[PDB]
Amino acid sequence: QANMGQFRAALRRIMDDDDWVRFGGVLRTVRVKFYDARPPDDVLQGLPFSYDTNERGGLAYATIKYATETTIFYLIYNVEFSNTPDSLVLINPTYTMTKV
Amino acid sequence: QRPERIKTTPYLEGDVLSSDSGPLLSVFALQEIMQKVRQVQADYMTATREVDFTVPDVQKILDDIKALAAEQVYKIVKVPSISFRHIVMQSRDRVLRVDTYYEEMSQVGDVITEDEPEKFYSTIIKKVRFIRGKGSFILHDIPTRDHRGMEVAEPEVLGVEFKNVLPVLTAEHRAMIQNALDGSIIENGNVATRDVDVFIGACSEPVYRIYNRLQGYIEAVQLQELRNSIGWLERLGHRKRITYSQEVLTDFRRQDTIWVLALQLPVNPQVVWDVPRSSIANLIMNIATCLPTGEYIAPNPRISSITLTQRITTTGPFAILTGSTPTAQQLNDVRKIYLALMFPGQIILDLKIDPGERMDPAVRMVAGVVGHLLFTAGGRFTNLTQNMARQLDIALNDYLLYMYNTRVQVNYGPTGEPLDFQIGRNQYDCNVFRADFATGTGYNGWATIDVEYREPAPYVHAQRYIRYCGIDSRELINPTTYGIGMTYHCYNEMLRMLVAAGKDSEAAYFRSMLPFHMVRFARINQIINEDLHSVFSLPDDMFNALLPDLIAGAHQNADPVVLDVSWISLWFAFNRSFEPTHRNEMLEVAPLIESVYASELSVMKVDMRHLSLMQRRFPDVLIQARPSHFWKAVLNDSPEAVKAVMNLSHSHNFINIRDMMRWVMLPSLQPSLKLALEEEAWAAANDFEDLMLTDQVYMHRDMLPEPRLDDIERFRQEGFYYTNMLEAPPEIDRVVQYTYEIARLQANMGQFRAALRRIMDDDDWVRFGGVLRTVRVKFYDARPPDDVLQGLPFSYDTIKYATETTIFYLIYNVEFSNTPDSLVLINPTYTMTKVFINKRIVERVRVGQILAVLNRRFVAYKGKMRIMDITQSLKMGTKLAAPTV
Repeated sequence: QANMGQFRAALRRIMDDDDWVRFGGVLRTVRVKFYDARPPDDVLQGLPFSYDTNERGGLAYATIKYATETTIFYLIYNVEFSNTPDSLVLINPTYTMTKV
Repeated sequence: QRPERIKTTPYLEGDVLSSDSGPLLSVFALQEIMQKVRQVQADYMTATREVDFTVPDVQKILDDIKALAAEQVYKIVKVPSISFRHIVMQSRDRVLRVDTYYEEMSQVGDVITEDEPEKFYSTIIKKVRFIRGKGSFILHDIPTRDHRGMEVAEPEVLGVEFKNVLPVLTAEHRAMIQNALDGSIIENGNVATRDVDVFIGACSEPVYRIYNRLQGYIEAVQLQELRNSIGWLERLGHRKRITYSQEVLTDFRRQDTIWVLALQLPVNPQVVWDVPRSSIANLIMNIATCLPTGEYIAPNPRISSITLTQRITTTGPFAILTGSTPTAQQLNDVRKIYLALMFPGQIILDLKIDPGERMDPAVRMVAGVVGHLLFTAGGRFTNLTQNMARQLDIALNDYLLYMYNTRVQVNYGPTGEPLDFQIGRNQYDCNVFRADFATGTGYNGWATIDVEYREPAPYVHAQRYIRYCGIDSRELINPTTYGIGMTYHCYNEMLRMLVAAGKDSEAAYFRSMLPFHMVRFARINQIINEDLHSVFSLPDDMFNALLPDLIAGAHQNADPVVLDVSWISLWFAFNRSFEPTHRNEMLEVAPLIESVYASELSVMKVDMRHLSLMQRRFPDVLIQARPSHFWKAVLNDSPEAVKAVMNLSHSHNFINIRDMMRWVMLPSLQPSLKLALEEEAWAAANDFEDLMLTDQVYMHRDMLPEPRLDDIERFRQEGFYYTNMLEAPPEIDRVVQYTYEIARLQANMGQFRAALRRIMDDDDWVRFGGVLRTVRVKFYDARPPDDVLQGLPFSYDTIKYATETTIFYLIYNVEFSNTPDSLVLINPTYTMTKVFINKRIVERVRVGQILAVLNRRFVAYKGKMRIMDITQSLKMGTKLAAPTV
């Protein structure tokens, strides 16, 4: 699919149909973390693959790598008495792209 | 990283003795090959031609071959070269247009003579190369301008020069020429997002031919051929088990790049193996470019002796031999032994005899015992001559019949041949150990299959798989038997015969040492079947035919190189194993080198084949010719790296006429861009008229004209001129035909001048045909000297038949002061020689048709495009994304 330039388009189309993607069948180590606030964007919006392109002598090369580590995060919501009833509602949602 | 080098027990672990590599071993082999013949010629009286046997630097030659791949045969220019010029007379509406290609062509090579065929061949080759070099070009970023909403090419890109004729014209002709210039619009020029510009220009036909062929080749070869080449490289790497990175190559091509490709990977191996007397060079090249880097490992010291208490130790039978170290000569002989082992039929061992050593007699016997189970003399290939086999059999007989213990009974046979007896209580027969090359009865390959066929190979010439003493390479990874069960027939028979002879300790030692021996041959088999597979390997036909020719003594064209060794070297090589550590440095670069070599050889071969017919076409010009003359002529204009590769063994002093004539006839070619361009240029050069040498030379007595000058401006306007150029030859009747032999015979009798004068007074024509002559072109505005006005096609020095001839164009000029009878003379002047050429060179053309040569179509890439050479990326380690069939 990367040869024909249809990798990212295929992934976007699959996401748009609300489907699930599995990358290979290699065993992966698991980490467990706990958070009390907004977690870093490396955990939520991170991706389990790497995709790069390069040019040499007029020829295009592509490199595709699969991640070997995954993480489990438990998020705890903390609120105070000064919060408006609809304070946590955002006009645009925040996305996470990892399930184990 | 690879599972066959994982060691789990200390049995296979030993100290490192030394190391060797491919670049060292190739030079060592060449030096030992040359020193032998030098010594033989020095020792005895020889009568031969003087030739010096030296050794070159192989690494430098390989680097030069690799650097040859970066050269380009084409040029990228903004405008094409000028191909038409004009000469302006006193006339106001007529000019003399001249095609510059013929004028530059007439002064390329040396004047053709009747006694130097090599210079003739060199001149022909130089002319063909000049045509090819001028023809091949690609246009890029031409200048254009705007006019009435159209794109108009500049006069600069047009191949016509007309600046010097503008002032002499009038208003009407200037307006017509301007209108013609403005009409050469760029086709499809009003649209954007283009890639080429198409216009109309002027060019000569021979250059146009190569231009069209180059454009067609550029359009034709594209991503498909690159995909095929990378797929073949992928298959070769799959055979060689080279590791691949996670980076891949896609087929994406940028909108502003144009690829070129001058080489292809599926090299026809035949072109490599048709070179006369090239076995040694091919073997040396294969060793240089394919051999890995490894080290020698001695067996574990505990196999011979073990300790039960500090003062109690087991003793081995060969404690004297194992407690010894080699010298330099013995190490060299061990390297020779391994080199002969790793190439089955191309290197053969022999025996070295010299009275300068004093060795223990037991060493010879132990060597004779070892050699039977170390070497191979089977029914399909051999590693040694018959003499060495006989000596080894004699040594084995001497070892068997010498007893340091209580004697056992022995029964002798009728004949007096060695090993012809029965020994021991159980009467073991020793006749099976005498050498017999028909079946290989006494050595390895006794009852085993050592050459098989498994799968089609990437190289079609070599398909065999070698299995020394029946060991497959997979036994190191997935064995099919226990440690005890590892054995084969010849070795077991050797053990049983040793036991029957009353020698038990030696049998125990060998039984302990067997697995190391088996692992060593497993590694040798893996090396020979994995890394040495290349073009320079011997084809199957020669490999099969090697042994019967040696048995029958018949002549063969692939004579093996024979080296000699010593007695202790057999034991020393038996007590070592070769274990590779690193792959060859140039393993992933070699196929490009082989492709370049094949392409250069094919270009040379096609040049020879085209030049071979010159004597048949023109017999009188090449009386004293041989194939060697054009052989040297072709070799003198070739890259030096290819010649260095072809002459590793100083072969060029030994090829005779028949060998090179045989090589030229062989129909094997390696297509490439350079070959296509050279073939197209040769096709354009078949007509000798385009090369500016001919044999249509005539002699006829003619008068320089004396026109009537009754109207000066009329005479100026008509544009009068004179030349010895013939627009049409006379009829076959009323001409006489002369020949080189007839002219020579008549000149040697003192009758040539009278015969020519008698012909001339009869107002006839004479042809001096059969001999090609160099032709030059000159222009004169005054009366030319008598050197060219009354020249002759022959010179007195006996006569010389091939003398150059000059076509001259004389332009008349008159003034207003000339009387109407101012050019007439009482005694007329004469001119003799004339030349006829069917081409069109110098023409009297009206000013309204100056731009009538614009009839060629030109396509030029735009300024936003780039042209790249991708031939350097064709490496073995590259893996493509979507595999091909």
